[PDB]
Amino acid sequence: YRLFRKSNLKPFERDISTEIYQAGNKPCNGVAGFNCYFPLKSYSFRPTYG
Amino acid sequence: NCTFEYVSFKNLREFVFKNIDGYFKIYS
Ligand SMILES: *[C@@H]1O[C@H](CO)[C@@H](O[C@@H]2O[C@H](CO)[C@@H](O)[C@H](O)[C@H]2NC(C)=O)[C@H](O)[C@H]1NC(C)=O
Repeated sequence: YRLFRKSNLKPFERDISTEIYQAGNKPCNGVAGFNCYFPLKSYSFRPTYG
Repeated sequence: NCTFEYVSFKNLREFVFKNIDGYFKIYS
């Protein structure tokens, strides 16, 4: 699931923009890391969850 | 690899294409 984005999605849209985001002057080289966060992450569903 | 299919200088042809709310409409 996507955690953050810089634009809202209109209803019934499929977007191929699943790239990285940057939050610093340093070059991230397209690799996830601190100040180079990735928007897509899992929730790790488990039976004990609410 | 498919989800949907459809089958239906003397000339001037005019078309209008619009796409809103998941609907793709054409006028001719
Ligand atoms: C529909 O897809 C286009 C193409 O990806 C989206 O346009 C991008 O939007 C992001 C969000 O700000 C920008 O950072 C990119 O620069 C835009 N262009 C490209 C080529 O990626 C557009 O946002 C999508 N529609 C909606 C409603 O989000």
